Amino acid sequence: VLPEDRSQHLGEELQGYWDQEVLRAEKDAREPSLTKAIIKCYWKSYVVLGIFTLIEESTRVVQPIILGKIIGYFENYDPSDSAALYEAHGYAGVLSACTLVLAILHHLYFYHVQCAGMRLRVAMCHMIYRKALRLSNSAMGKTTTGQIVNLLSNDVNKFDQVTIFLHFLWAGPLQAIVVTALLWMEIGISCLAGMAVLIILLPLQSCIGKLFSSLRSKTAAFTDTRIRTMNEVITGIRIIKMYAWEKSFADLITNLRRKEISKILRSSYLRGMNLASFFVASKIIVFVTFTTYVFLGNVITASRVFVAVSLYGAVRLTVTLFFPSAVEKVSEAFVSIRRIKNFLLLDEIMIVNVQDFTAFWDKASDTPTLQSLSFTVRPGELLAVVGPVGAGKSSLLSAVLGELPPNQGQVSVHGRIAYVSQQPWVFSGTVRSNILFGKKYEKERYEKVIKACALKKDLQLLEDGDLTMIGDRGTTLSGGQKARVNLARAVYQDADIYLLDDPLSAVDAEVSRHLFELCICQALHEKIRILVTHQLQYLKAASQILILKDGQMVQKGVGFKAYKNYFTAGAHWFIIIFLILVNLAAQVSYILQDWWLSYWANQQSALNTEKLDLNWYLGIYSGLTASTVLFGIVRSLLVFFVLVSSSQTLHNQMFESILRAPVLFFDRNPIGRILNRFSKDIGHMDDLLPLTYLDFIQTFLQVIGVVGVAVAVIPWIAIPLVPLGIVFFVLRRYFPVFSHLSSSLQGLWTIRAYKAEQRFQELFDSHQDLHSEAWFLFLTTSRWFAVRLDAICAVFVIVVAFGSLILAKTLDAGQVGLALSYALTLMGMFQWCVRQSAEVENMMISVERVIEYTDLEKEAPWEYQKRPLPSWPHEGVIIFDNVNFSYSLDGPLVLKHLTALIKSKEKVGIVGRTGAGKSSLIAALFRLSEPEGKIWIDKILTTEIGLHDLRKKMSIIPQEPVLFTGTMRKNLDPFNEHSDEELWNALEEVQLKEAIEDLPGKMDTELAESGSNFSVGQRQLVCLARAILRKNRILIIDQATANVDPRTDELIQKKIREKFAHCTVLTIAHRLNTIIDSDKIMVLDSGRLKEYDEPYVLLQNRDSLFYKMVQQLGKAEAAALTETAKQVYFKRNYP
Ligand SMILES: CCCCCCCCCCCCCCCCCCCC(=O)O[C@H](COC(=O)CCCCCCCCCCCCCC)COP(=O)(O)OCCN
Ligand SMILES: Nc1ncnc2c1ncn2[C@@H]1O[C@H](COP(=O)(O)OP(=O)(O)OP(=O)(O)O)[C@@H](O)[C@H]1O
Ligand SMILES: Nc1ncnc2c1ncn2[C@@H]1O[C@H](COP(=O)(O)OP(=O)(O)OP(=O)(O)O)[C@@H](O)[C@H]1O
Ligand SMILES: [Mg+2]
Ligand SMILES: [Mg+2]
Repeated sequence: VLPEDRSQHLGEELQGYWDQEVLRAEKDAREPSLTKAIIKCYWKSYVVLGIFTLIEESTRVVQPIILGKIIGYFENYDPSDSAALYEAHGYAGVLSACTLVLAILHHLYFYHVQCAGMRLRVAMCHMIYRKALRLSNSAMGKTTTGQIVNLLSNDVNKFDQVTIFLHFLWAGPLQAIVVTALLWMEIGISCLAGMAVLIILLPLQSCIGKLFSSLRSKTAAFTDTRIRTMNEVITGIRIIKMYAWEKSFADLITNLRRKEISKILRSSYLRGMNLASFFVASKIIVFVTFTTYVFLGNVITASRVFVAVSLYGAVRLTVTLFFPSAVEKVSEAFVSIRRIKNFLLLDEIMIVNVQDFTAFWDKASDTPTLQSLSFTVRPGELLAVVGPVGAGKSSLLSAVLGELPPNQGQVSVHGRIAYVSQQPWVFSGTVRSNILFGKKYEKERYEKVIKACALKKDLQLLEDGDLTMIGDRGTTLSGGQKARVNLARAVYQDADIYLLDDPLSAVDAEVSRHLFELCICQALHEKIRILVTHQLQYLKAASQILILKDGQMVQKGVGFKAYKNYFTAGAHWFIIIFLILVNLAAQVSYILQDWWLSYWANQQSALNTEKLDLNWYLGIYSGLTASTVLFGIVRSLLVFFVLVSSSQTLHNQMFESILRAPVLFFDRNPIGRILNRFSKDIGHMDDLLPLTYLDFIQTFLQVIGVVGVAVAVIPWIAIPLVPLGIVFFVLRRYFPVFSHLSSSLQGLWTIRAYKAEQRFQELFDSHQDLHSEAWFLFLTTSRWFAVRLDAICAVFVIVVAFGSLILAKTLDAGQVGLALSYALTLMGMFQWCVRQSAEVENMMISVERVIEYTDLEKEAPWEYQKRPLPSWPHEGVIIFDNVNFSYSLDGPLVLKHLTALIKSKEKVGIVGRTGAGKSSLIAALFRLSEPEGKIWIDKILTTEIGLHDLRKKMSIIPQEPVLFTGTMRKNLDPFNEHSDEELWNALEEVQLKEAIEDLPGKMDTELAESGSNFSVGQRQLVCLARAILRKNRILIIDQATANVDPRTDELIQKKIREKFAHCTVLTIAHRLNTIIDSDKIMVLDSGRLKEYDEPYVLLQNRDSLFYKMVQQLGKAEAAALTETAKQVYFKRNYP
């Protein structure tokens, strides 16, 4: 691609014009206008293209007048007049030349208009992503990932369209008055009856633009919420599967898709009426006129009638097709412009020192989120930030980071920030790539980071080392691995100010102090550090400590199978056969109406007072017209019905297939690869493909009509038609960005912290330039074929023109008028037919990409033919018998020979280093991959019942808390199976009631994207609230309180003891104080169960792993734990 067409030279041009308009609007006291910016940018390039229009359009309108001179040779033909035949060969010559001129002008126009659109689309995409990197937290509340995907996927694709047709808004009306002027000299006042139709149709067609834009806007809304819901399914699929919530999301998507389709059906009918107009309007017009002509007392004769029909034919495209499509495309596009505009207008964002600082995350809040803060920290000092869940600790880092601006007071910072976010940010690549983050590789400093971040061991267990591939969100890594990678990245950048948001809570006690001592103290020793932490064990190493409570400071110290499927998915084969019949019936009645004028002309020519019975000729002419109109309407609406019904059916199968795909599918496919189907491809199948099919079907049958008429009038045309057909056969025989966007929006504060924004912009522009080469290669190959197909068509028009004059002794004037009027329409229709063919064939790739996702590999059936009795589980015994587990068949085993019994009502702790396989045990139990060996739950094999039979009966609290966009009520109870008093009881028991009663909607409060209103500790408490509302014998807890402070933890621990007393409970926990009272503790290393015994019995073996683990916490910690273990063990031995 030339530099002038690159995504970063584009985009920067239009951003300049946008900024100028924004700057002028404030001087004008206006609101800015994006249309205006577009115009100012492009106009000089685009208005010139109208020259092509003007030349072509003028050349079309003279051809009928030349046709009148040759028809007027057959009419009153004298075979003596060799001089007249020589002149007639002259006029056929000029038609041959005009045909070639029109052919080159069509390609020159259509190429450039396409390019124009591509430019506009590419420039817009750049500006949208540039804006996304600048959005404030306020703006990120007013928009969502699904909207931005929608913007970049479907809204900007309107820009491809606009540029095509836009010159026809004046060429249409202009042609309509020119043809009328012309017609006046052929048929007199009678032509006025034709203008009487156009002065109706064209204003009606234009005035309908308000419908298109209102329908579009309405549609657009539902696409945003649908794509957003797909995004939170695809990123939430593990938690959705473990909860068995698939049916709730299916109902929600189905209703949004139903609302959305109701507007697509409306619009499609409008669209369909336009293409019916293209077919029938000309027939209406010539009927109206010639009825008037015969009522005023003229008689039908070949030269006047067929020049008039040909005149209409010369305008037909421009007026009847191109003009309405223009209004359509433009009124549709102004919505895209308004959508984009609104986006573009959204809000945009050595020492550390803070003074008098007060700030609000939302100005509607009654209370500040930080109040009267002052502190300062300087090189070599470590400041610990301590306090409850929701106290403001991450808010403090966001104040230093500049993401929460002061309402009063001030902040000043000098030096580069390194930000270690509370949720780890990990993106697709190798784990080496995630650590380097654009810095050069240098072995000595890199290996020092790998050991300092406690990461050397894990990388030696992996087969491909630090070059192992990682998924779009790190879903292939355990929690404490994605934490260590997130910290190792920060160390490698060698920044000046480190902002550490609870980096240690996802790792084991040994790895925790390894990171603190070797990374946070020793490696970063010379640097400013602010450490948000609950690990009170380390605070003695801090230079100063800040305690926050309640927001304030407390203290400081294409195959045919695809085509077959696409049509047959829409309707039963009877409707498809009927649809074929009305297509043929429309085109046959179309031809017979024009043959009837040819026949009427010949009868009038045969007469001598004698006159034709007008009741017969005008009667039959009326019938054939009404027949053509009737089938034209039915044919146009029925195609839209079948193909939208096909898109609706193929979507449902694709979505059902996705919900039954195994989690391995989502680990191996990028999120953007999936959203591309549901956003872009479904968009084309709904909006654009049905229209383009009907347009091709109409024009293709019209082309066949020309060849049929030409051969039927002049049989010897069949001789050259064989070579032309052979050449036609010879030619035919010879002839992701959304994952990057999603990653960028997740990492946005960290990307801004390191000032990586330019490098991220360059990646986006590089990706757009790749798609641009694919677009230019498609255009270049399509043009190469099109310019040769036109050479076949041009020869056909030439041999029918001259063949008429060679064979003239066999012809009659009405017959030549018929054959050549059709021939003159051929090439303009033939060109558009070939264009719409190429776009259909291109868009069928979208259909294949959708069909392949209808046929994904399936996770096992949700209900088998065998089902457990409703009493099951009735004891909650779980037996693991020689279990082995791997997340893929081609991959390593992560659990080996695992063999254990869990008794009824037993409480079991699960313990061991990061990456040991602890959460892998839950994935086996839930059959997220199918285990080897055997697992028995109350004497039923988990593998002999359906995936909802077991998953519904096991409560889970996952390692990652996921909340969904919606009400707080729906996040607790999506099925509406509980009363509000039960939800409030849950919210009291998880210490969260006051935090919800402060919200203005209370439980009807709408949560932001991914639950962003809440701190991470609060999102953990909501997952415990979900699990309290379910009622099951078996509960699984995975690190459910790791981000919850100790004084909140001891309360929810007490409630867990009280509420789940009758359950069998499995608890994975690094925070050993939460599990020291277990009945038995499993200790895992390297995927093996090494110890499984009573807590005190483990600790009295000084060579055990568990004795080492409690001892690593420190002497007072080990004393408290060993005492607690001894006490519970003695109490178990007293009875
Ligand atoms: C013998 C035939 C004689 C008549 C031929 C002309 C037909 C029009 C006659 C005027 C009376 C009929 C109604 C006119 C429109 C009324 C206002 C509603 C417009 C509307 O709903 O649709 C518009 C679509 O474009 C349009 O509707 C565009 C219509 C353009 C008409 C001709 C303009 C000539 C100049 C073109 C210059 C092009 C230069 C290109 C380089 C804009 O949609 P919206 O309102 O929803 O959008 C913003 C949403 N927020
Ligand atoms: N992006 C946000 N938008 C609006 N409110 C927020 C946002 N993030 C946090 N809050 C609110 O600000 C207050 C403090 O949240 P904050 O995240 O600072 O708590 P925290 O100290 O990080 O708790 P944790 O220990 O779980 O990290 C809470 O009331 C929380 O609901
Ligand atoms: N989706 C996955 N696909 C393939 N392998 C995975 C996947 N998730 C985790 N692993 C591998 O599984 C092993 C164990 O991961 P697991 O989550 O069971 O460790 P863990 O005990 O939960 O560590 P943590 O204390 O951080 O929770 C890891 O070493 C990792 O290599
Ligand atoms: Mg926090
Ligand atoms: Mg885990």
